[PDB]
Amino acid sequence: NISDYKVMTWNLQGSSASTESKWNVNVRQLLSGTAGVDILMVQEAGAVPTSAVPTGRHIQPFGVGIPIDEYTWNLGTTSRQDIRYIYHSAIDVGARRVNLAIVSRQRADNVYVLRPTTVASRPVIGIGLGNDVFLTAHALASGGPDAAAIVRVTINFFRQPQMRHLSWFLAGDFNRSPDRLENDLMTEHLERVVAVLAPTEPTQIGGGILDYGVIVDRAPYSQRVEALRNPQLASDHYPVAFLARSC
Amino acid sequence: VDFVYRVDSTPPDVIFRDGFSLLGYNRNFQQFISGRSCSGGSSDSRYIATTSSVNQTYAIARAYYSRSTFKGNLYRYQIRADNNFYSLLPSITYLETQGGHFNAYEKTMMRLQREYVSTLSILPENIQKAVALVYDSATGLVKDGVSTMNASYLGLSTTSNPGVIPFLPEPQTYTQQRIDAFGPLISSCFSIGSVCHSHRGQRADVYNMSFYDARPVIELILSK
Amino acid sequence: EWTGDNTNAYYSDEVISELHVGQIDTSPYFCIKTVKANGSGTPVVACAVSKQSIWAPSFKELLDQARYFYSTGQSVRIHVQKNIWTYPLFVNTFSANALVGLSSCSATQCFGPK
Amino acid sequence: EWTGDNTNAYYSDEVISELHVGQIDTSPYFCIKTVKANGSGTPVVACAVSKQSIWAPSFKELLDQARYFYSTGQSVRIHVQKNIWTYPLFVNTFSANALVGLSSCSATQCFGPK
Amino acid sequence: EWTGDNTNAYYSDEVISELHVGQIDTSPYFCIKTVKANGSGTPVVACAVSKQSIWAPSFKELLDQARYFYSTGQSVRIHVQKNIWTYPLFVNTFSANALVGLSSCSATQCFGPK
Amino acid sequence: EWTGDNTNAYYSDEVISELHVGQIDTSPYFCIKTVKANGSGTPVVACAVSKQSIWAPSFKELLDQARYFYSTGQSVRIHVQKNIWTYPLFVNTFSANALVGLSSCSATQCFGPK
Amino acid sequence: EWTGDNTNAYYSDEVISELHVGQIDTSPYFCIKTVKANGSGTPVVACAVSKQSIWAPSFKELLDQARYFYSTGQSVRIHVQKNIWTYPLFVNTFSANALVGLSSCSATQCFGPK
Repeated sequence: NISDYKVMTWNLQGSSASTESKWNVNVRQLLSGTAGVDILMVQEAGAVPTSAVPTGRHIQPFGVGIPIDEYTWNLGTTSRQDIRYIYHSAIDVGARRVNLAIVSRQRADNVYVLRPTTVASRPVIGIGLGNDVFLTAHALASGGPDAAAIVRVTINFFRQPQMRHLSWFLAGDFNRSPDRLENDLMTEHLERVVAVLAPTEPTQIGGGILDYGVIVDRAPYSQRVEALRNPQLASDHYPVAFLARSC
Repeated sequence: VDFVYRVDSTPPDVIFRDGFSLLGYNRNFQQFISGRSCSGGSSDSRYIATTSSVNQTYAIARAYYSRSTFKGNLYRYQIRADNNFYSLLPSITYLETQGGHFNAYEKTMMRLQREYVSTLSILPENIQKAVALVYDSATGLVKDGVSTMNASYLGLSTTSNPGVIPFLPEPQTYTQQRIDAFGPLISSCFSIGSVCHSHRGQRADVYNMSFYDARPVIELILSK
Repeated sequence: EWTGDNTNAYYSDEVISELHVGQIDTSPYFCIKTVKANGSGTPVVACAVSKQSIWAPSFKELLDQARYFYSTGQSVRIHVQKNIWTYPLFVNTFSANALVGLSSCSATQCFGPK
Repeated sequence: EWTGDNTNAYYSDEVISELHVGQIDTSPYFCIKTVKANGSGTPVVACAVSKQSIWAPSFKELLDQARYFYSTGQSVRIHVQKNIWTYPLFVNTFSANALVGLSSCSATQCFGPK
Repeated sequence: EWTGDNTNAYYSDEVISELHVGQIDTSPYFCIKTVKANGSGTPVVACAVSKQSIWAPSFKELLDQARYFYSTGQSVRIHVQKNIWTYPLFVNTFSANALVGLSSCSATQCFGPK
Repeated sequence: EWTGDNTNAYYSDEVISELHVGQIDTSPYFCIKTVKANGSGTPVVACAVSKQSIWAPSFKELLDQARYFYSTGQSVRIHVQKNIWTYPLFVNTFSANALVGLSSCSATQCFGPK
Repeated sequence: EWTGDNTNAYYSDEVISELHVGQIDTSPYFCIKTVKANGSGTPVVACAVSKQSIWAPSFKELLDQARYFYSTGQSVRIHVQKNIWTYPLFVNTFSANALVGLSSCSATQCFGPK
């Protein structure tokens, strides 16, 4: 189930000069230790950590086919290894620039890539661990016009008879307030299939609530997952945690 | 082991819908076997305790039914074990090579449990059936009542994981901590309260079991 | 003389909540305090003195059993004989009850005499 | 006399479910109530009286072992000798059975005489 | 000649923190060290010697009880009589205190004499 | 005589898997069953009878220690003297082996005689 | 004679790692092996024989306390008298040390004589 993991989304706002520092300092501390985040959704990551190693695993994703690179990234030392898995999408079509990444405490059984009907969009990428799927996305910066389509393509893919048993959770930068997304979905007649999980505070300095999560309502114990804003790091986007409430 | 069990006061029509949820994110293994991360302690364990023993489920039910403050109904849920279900011993063994120590109370305790732990929540797909546990107050006898098949169950080809629980925390060399137990030396993690009862539309109360420290009890029977 | 003599008194569904061990007149003794499992009624206090009264031969057995039920917090029926201890200082602190029996309890009944 | 004498009775796969300690005729005694682990049959009640019967020398050993199996709730085989205790009130409350042996059980068998 | 004699001293809300077992003058003995549960005051040290003092007959019972409270770590009241043991090295290592009683304590009171 | 006499036999890296307590010929007795920790070989059965054989004075200590190792389930070495018990039905049920020692074992060695 | 006699030897911050129970010359005995909690120094082996040496009266008490400390695995100070046991085979297997005391240890000190 989704609540079994410590999930988190963060928009790096990456650049050729800051990205490595952001991986090695900020991302490391969010992930480190057994209490560290298990699943991390990352946006604007044009590069993986320099110390990450290619696994050479050829990924055939569900949905559509873009090249997804798998990496191992040791957060421990030589005498004590803590290996995490990174799933990175960089180049899309001739337009390129996806810059999405998902970091996992374990190796994905399956990978997903879904393309929303808005052709200007970056794809949606995900990994499957057992009966759970974790996806990330990064809607366009013009008020997130494709955010609803991003949710819709996700909803429709997992509604397929073979896919209905899966719990899926989507988190990333929607570039649009949670209120409006619920209105968009309401207009799309999809507002009740999912539940939007957002922090109460803004996630971008400015600024509004752009970074949050969406959980399929048929996911068992989905109502336990709470969006909690994390202390700011080295971007203008606050990381947002999705944790199970105490019980 | 192919199948394990839990006991719950939550009806089949609800459990078959939701399955069993972890209390929290506390991975500490020693805090789980002593019951410190379960419903009597910090209540945040990242494991669910099951048992391979049908008789232990009778004992769990008897420990609730024998209390005059308890009024509910209990069911045994048969669960198909997969690779997220682990026995205690390989993790006890591993943690010991990492400087950990388990005293004779903890080891006597674990031996009596026939316990397998799930690292993830337990899905409706793993839950094959529910059998009612019926109590004859006159005799103390516990018998199987009505049995109900779960339609959503998938008879997959899985079995329990024979290896070591992953992501185990390292500590600690010495603890001397309280061992929460109930009934005839049953680990508190088998309490109905040791899975998260967040069931939508189903606001029913869980009977709060009391626990005793099993160390002194075990010391008494170990003495003489 | 039997624990189940009708001239004795008993209290059902009690939990041993406190335990004391000491010595009086060269004789080791212990006392227990039991309270109703639900929180109601008045606590029951009984004592056993090793070298005194007719219940002397069962001192050790009752001590081990009282100590045991105390650790588990188990529901018990406590059997006493009233008006046995006479020493004013002893009775004021505890009671005049001699512990003569202990029976485990289920929900409806207890495994002891009625 | 032996625990395994054929004139004795035994019950396999039982759980010691209740425990009682008291005194009768200057003698400390204890009683246990056992039930089939699987829920079958009728409960069995046995007692041991410290200074009475031929089984007197094993009173302590049986008490400790009964206490042990009572705590673990493990499945055991109980051996009894019928019609030993004679006091009518005592027999009505418990039974006339003298506890004569206790054996641990595995899944398939029990480690004791039949 | 009672645990509850006013000439004895007691310390409430204590936890048994240390345990020692040895032999002196052909006599087995044990000592305990207790401290206030909240961290206050100065530690209390008491001993019981098997073949010595007026509290000799309660040696076994006090030892079993000391071991019990030590294992549970629960709040207790410890009763002593001062200036009993005389060997300078023994007293220096431990104290001159004879253990004469132990009572379990709740939040507001302790189940023992004053 | 000694537990470690070369005329006795021992079995290393065993786990006490069963425990039985009873009485025979006015004498309390107990028996244990042990199996190799790794699952190999054939079970070992030994008994101790309270009032019989030269190993009689160690009856209580071995019983307490057997229960302990039985409870913890730790790897042990069991020391026996063969061909001691004579009652045919007793031997059929258990064995003729007298329990003469119990030693804790680590991975590489056991803390006892060879 | 006292556990804390300067002619005795002691070893601090030890953990009881092994336990053995057997019989020699009609006398039940036990031996323990202790190791430094941190892994340093040389293992210590001590034995107590029930009917032998001047420390004979404390056999039961030392056995019960050794069992206790063995179960908890807590850091202890073990007190011995050297060169007591004389049987060559016994000494090679264990040692000639007589167990004379056991003291619980905190981080900085141990609750026993030096």
